[PDB]
Amino acid sequence: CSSLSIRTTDDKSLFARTMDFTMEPDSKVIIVPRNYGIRLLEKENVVINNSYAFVGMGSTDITSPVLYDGVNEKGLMGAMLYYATFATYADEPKKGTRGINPVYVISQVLGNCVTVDDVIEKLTSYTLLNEANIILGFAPPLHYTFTDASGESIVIEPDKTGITIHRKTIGVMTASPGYEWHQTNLRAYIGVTPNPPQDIMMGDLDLTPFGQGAGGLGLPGDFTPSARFLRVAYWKKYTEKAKNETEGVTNLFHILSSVNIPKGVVLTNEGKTDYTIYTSAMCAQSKNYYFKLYDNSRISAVSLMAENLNSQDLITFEWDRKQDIKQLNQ
Amino acid sequence: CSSLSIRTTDDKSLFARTMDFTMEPDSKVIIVPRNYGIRLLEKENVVINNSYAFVGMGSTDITSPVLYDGVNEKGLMGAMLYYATFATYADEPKKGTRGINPVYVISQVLGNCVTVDDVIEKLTSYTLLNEANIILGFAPPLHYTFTDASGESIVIEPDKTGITIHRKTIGVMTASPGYEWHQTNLRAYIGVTPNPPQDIMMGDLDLTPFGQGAGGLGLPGDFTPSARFLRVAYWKKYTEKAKNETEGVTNLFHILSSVNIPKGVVLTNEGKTDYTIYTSAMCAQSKNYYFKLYDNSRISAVSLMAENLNSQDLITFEWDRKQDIKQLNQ
Amino acid sequence: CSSLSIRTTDDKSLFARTMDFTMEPDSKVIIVPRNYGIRLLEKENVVINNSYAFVGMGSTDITSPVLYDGVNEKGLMGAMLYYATFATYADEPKKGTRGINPVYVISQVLGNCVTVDDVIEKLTSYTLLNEANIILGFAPPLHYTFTDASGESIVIEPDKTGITIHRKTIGVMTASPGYEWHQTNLRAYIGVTPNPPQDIMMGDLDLTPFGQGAGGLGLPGDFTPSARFLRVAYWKKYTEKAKNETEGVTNLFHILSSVNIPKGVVLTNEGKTDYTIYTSAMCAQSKNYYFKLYDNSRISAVSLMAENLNSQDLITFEWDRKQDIKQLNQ
Amino acid sequence: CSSLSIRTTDDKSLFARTMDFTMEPDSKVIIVPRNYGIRLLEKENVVINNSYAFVGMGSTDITSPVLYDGVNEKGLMGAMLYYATFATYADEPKKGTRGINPVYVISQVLGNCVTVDDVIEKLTSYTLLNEANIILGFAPPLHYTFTDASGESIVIEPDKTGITIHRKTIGVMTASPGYEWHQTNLRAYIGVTPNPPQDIMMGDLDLTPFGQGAGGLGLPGDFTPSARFLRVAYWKKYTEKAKNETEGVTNLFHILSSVNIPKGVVLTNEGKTDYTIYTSAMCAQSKNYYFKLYDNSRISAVSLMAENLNSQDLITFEWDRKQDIKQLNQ
Ligand SMILES: [Cl-]
Ligand SMILES: [Cl-]
Ligand SMILES: [Cl-]
Ligand SMILES: [Cl-]
Repeated sequence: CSSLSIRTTDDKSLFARTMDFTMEPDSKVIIVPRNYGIRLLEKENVVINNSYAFVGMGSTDITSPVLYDGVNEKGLMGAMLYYATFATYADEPKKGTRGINPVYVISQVLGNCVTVDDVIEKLTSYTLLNEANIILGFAPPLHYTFTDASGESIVIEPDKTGITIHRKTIGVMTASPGYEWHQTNLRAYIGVTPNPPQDIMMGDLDLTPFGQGAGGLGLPGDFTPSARFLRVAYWKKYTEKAKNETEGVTNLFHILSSVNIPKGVVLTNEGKTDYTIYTSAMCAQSKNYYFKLYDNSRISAVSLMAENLNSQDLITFEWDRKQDIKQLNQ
Repeated sequence: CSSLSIRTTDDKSLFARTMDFTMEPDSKVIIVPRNYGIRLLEKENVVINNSYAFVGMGSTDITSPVLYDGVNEKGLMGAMLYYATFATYADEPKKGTRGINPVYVISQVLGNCVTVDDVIEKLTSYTLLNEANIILGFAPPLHYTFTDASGESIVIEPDKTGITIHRKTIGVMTASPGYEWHQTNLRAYIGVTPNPPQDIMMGDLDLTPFGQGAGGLGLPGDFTPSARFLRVAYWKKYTEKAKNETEGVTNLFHILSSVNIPKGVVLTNEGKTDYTIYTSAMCAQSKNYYFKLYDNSRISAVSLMAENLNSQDLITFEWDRKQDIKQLNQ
Repeated sequence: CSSLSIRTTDDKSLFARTMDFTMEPDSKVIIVPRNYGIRLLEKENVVINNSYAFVGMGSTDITSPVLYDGVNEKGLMGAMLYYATFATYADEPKKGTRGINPVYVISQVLGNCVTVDDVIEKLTSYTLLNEANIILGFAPPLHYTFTDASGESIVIEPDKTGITIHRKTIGVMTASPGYEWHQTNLRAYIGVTPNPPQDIMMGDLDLTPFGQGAGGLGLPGDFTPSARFLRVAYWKKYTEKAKNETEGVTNLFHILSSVNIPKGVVLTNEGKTDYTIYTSAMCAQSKNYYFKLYDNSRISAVSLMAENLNSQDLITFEWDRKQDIKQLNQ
Repeated sequence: CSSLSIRTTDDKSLFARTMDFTMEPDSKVIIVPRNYGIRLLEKENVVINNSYAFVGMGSTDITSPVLYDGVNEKGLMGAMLYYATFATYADEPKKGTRGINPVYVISQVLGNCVTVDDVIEKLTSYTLLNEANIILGFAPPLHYTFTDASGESIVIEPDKTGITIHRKTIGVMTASPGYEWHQTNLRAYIGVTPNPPQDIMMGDLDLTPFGQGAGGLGLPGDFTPSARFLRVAYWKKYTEKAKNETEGVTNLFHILSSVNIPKGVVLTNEGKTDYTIYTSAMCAQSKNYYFKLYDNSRISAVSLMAENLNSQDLITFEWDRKQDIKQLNQ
């Protein structure tokens, strides 16, 4: 997975992510209303009544809704992404905390926090535990990003030493290694720019670029988390600023096209195809959630505030996996 | 620009391209009917009557329709793409030939040819001339690709030495240098694969990848024509085969996502933004033409055979530059 | 600069480094005998008596010899290397420590320590201070590597948070960033191997490498400290094991050939050439010190033990900057 | 193998090469005197009298001396390097030519040519034949480079279409593909320079290089022939001009250190180590021949003109594989 946030010229914060994985568990757009109640652990029936309604992509396959990303009615945005070989969870909670299953972190935070500081305060009351789930069969190795209405972003990483918080980050996150490593890695690529290099001579030979784009020489094109981070970060820096919410969604999806993974192009060590199942964006000020799918390029949108946020039940929207082609003539 | 063709499992041939440029002159989908007539040179009133109707993207700003790419009623597909520093044209026709403006080549070929052999045979009675056009102010440096209904592809390059023809190619083309150079460059990257490298040790340190995608190590991520050719070619090789026409369009657009250029990421030496204006695909068997735009992710389609192919006038369809977002609620 | 250690199959440990800089202050091979004495600070009179004799490259331009690298009579080896933007020193010593000038660290450690644990204990007794020196005009930003006769290596980095010690490392060190960063970066390159990739097809086209060496695709060739680290580490991994001390020296100099910088190839932002001034190797068991220079490919050697270890003066050997070409005929 | 020529400030031309191979057939420095005579073919009796004496590295294991590279008494320099998958030889000579074994081309040309013009005229008189030899057991795939005393260089490549000649080249040659391919590939890397990139911001984060060297971002560091060509060419361009013959040798060897392959680092698909067996340089004006070996960094020199050029027998000099270490103690 890959993710970033941007700010528009009309003072709106937007966040977007690709979800890259090897299977499509039954996933849909889920609106969780206020006071629905969300479990902390799947093997215990302790429930936190959530203050806030929120909308995002997720699964209803276990006891409480598992949100992969989303935005709440107070403009807080966030996502869980993979963090293989780095994520570390405890067997028992630390003194003064309750255990939480890593897959309920987004649902719990979007249900209960407004600012990135709220999020940091909230997570001190919990210890992530090594609790499995039936969709995957194991606890996935995860890390977490949040962006609030102000545009401030944070990264939360369950490292071997404990929870590592990174404040006021560049608003880009992919997978392993840790955020500091990628932030440092950025420095090796500062020569990657939009501008062409000057012509040179070798002897009596004039040498000029083949066409355009030679300013990017040195940027990698593979789909490793470190390469994905570089592409999302550099193209976030150089893509034109979005003037409004629509341009924000459009631009986010253009930046993420450089990390969109076709089926077959990346295989796991077991030969499973790891691909971009969907791409989503969300806006803190409007509380609109947008998505497109591997099989459908047409962006769909769900407005959180359009619904009865005191509903008794979840409100869900199913994926349309048919390429939604506008016929201009028969 | 970047382009490729694929074959589906149900025996269809499709071809697609991105159009990368610094300005958007009035462009639209054009159907040219049979017996419309296409000029050879913009300054002379000699026309060739076209045997075949065709559809594609182009301009109606000069005397005859200028098609950037398209498919004809007999399944022939093709496109003109940039070829800077290589394209060479003459001031006067070679003896035995007529001159032709480089921008009229796709129109003439789609109007009169069925097979890739037909195209090769057809281009021998013409010399490309350095005639300007009002759309750009100069003759753009171009080379040409064609794929016929059988899936065979050719590249035609106006080199300093004369027209260079490559037959039965890999069905990928971007910009400069010439096709043999890119086909040779492929060999340097055969280690770019979907599969992860094996873990190693250094002393007592075990070293494993950060996540997935490390089989791609070495593939460049910049937008030079050589890097674009590599990415299209390798992702064409490893993306899952399309089962049908709709999977074809979807897969073509996923492979081209890797060479989709966001505005601001590539600047020319004049400071102009070079970005992916549209992405199109077309199918030899159905004669359907499909496109999406920088500002509009939803794919539209025009069927050539749905129209009156003996119509007197061009039939056109205008771009919809609004992001066509499906609203799932209210 | 770049550095590594290796172990031979006859149980010897060797260490080598390049010295890359923009000018050559008066440098030479220095033997410091036992009980000679070394200052901790230029501005204070305290002289620490050294228990052990040592040899290495260094300067005699300040009060006590400054060794850039070397080996002592107990087989402890070490070197100081650049650490730009990371090294940070204090104005005053911490409670219960003595201040030390960064450039006197190698002289103090070689003079008084045998194992890497000894080095770690010795350093707790000191605080590195921001004291300048006359050779450069400022306190240079440095980090340190040591390798004892057992072949265990450590890295000591004066970070913003305090002294960071890395134990039992891979025995490679260049410049910034920190050792943990580079050791993590190794993981992105585990696909760099001696073995060629298998042939592939694209359609009917068979693709095979140009020659040999394609297993290394992905490895960077520039002279940045991260690129230098990767090349030293991967080439350390795959270069044939040395069977004796002479092969050990030979192999070290071959591995470092991949990070040997010709004059003019790397300029600072003032346009000064940063080049490899010398390359040195040393062996814990023999106490031999070997070196070649930019202008002289012939390796020269100095034996520590051959000299009077109780000498009452330094013993120095001057550089021969003339290419030492053996004339095979008149 | 890798090769280049340079011109000194004092107007001397020098040429150098590495020899990279998987085995070391008995090789030495050979002076071939005038009128010694060189076979064209092993299976036919004709010996061609050589007008000129020459010196270089080679083999005496077959009928006539086989020189791998060398310089003649009129200042012509040249070498044969590998050209896998591209070299194409005939079964019979073309009408009007004599057949020649590919391994005898250097001896015949050095024995009889002065200028690159002469070399071209000479090669038009031959057809390279698919004749084997008892050193390898097969006709090795080869291509050839020559530099005359004026400093003009040519490349001669036995392609499938016939001999291809490239005149006044940049004075760099490695292995496959053909010279025009590599010369075009140089254009993709014109952004590889000695100078650092400017610092950038990302949000509030200031990004600066780790150290020095970041102008080189993009240059590959693997040992394939295309990567070796880029490193030799770019470092020939930016390495300071050699002021005299001795600096010329030193600089050539520094440039070639970037393509010096340690044993173990490159294996063939038959698991053989391909490594740099020797590195040689030669000077057209002095007719001095210089070399170092994998196991001995000290350069030896042979002067052609010092010998009796009308001697009846070869004059040879054996390799000294012992690392020739200057012992400084006394
Ligand atoms: Cl281009
Ligand atoms: Cl990943
Ligand atoms: Cl090779
Ligand atoms: Cl550095």
